[PDB]
Amino acid sequence: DVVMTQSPLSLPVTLGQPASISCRSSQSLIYSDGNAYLHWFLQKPGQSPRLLIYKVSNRFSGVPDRFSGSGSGTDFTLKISRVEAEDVGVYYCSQSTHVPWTFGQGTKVEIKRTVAAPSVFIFPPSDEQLKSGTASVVCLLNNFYPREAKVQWKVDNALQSGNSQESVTEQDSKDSTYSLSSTLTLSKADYEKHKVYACEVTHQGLSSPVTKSFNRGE
Amino acid sequence: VQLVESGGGLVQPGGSLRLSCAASGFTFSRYSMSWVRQAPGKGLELVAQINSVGSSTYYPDTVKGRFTISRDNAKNTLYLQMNSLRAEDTAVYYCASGDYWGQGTLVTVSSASTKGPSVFPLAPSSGTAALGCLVKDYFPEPVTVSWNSGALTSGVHTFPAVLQSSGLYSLSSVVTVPSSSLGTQTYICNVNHKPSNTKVDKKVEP
Amino acid sequence: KLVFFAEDVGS
Repeated sequence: DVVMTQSPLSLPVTLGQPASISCRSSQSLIYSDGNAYLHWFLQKPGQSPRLLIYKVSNRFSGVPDRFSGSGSGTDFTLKISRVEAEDVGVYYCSQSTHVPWTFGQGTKVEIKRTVAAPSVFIFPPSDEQLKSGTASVVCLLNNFYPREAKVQWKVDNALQSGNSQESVTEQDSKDSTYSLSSTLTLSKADYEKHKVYACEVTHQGLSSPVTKSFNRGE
Repeated sequence: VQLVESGGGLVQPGGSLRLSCAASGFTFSRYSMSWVRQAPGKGLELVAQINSVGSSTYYPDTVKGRFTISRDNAKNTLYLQMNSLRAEDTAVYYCASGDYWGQGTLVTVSSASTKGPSVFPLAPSSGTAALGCLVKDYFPEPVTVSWNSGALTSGVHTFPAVLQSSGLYSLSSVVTVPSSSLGTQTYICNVNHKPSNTKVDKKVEP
Repeated sequence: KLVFFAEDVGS
């Protein structure tokens, strides 16, 4: 089976700078008609993969001039002239010379941008949710860079573990920032037994950790 | 050129599904076709590959003997008969002519029932103001969340669904608005859960 | 529309 080797698997790159994605083929891709059936695809989040380059160097309809493809035999490369904010997604190399049609592991392209401190917000559970016997305490970390950020839940200064789940949005196509949400899940009885509810935030963009808290009861 | 998939959805483990694709704009009979899958946060994995007429067929050893790719060159349609479904078959299934990829139909293999979510407001407190909604305890994916019937798109962040230990999904959708705007402007999010036929519009007020 | 797969070149 024709195995496509991609490098790097993660591609952080500054705006307007060029990028190169490597692809090795386990064997020859030259077909009897003279064309080597090696393509490049781009898949942005929540959408279907789109063909960029088709036969080693040809670009597809609507695909910009900044994308370019090179290589012969086993070694291949996909080069970008200038990295735009809209280029964030997973790039795939593919072979259609032999059956089956195979793919590479995929290269995630990231925008390397200026450090941005997150906007921290704490939301107390709704009164309606407390009726059903459950309380959800949400923490919002808005528009930050890099993606790496630590969230700690504190209930009357006692550190929480195993009772919170976090969710991170994909890199933005306009400002290239990240957004994080952590949700602390407690039963009504466990929730009503405590006063102080806080979320401690540690990020590179913050000189000191940011703590946002509320008291249950107002 | 278009590729519209159907027949996808929630299915019981060990069950069967049959995916259909309506291929348009390019002389379907002339080319090979395929079915490529993608599990949550994973790469591209080919499921089945058929030739122009339908005399050659390939399936990898993950689906071989359980899946069947077929085509009607007169109706301009592609089929995939999936049988003996396993939780490892849970993925988004695309129909691809290579150069073109359809929207993809989501297949879920689970014994868990269809459940509609609970929509809770994330009320604003104390010139940027943050508010939102918590979309909790639903199965299966997806849900869709819009603000003020699509009018409010600026500064909206809808978070990926996280599976809870209870086996149900949950997510939050947030929006940043000026504090000035609050007193005047009414904030309502439109939550849609097509799998369970649930529609909820929640007013988020301070 | 292109002859994406090499098996379709002979068609």
